Amino acid sequence: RWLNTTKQFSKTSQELIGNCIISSIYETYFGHLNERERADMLVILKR
Amino acid sequence: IHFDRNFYQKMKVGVNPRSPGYFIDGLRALVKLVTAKYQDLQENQRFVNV
Repeated sequence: RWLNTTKQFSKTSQELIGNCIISSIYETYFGHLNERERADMLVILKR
Repeated sequence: IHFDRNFYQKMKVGVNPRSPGYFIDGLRALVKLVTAKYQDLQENQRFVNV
């Protein structure tokens, strides 16, 4: 069970570096965007 | 860079008022987030090992 958690943890580690980008972008750019515009940005970033 | 260019296309800012301000600030904030996340991750792995 512990081993399964560790494998998930490694995946989580990889995922977190990628996610920090998204978080930093909302902080810097999203504050003045409308909700639909935030959605389109999120898409065009995600891609 | 690509996101910043796309953003200034979508925002409709046509000619020259597009300072690198958002670029610099988001870049600086990304150091803070990544460092904090890494420290938390190290601690959690250490805790699970313990």
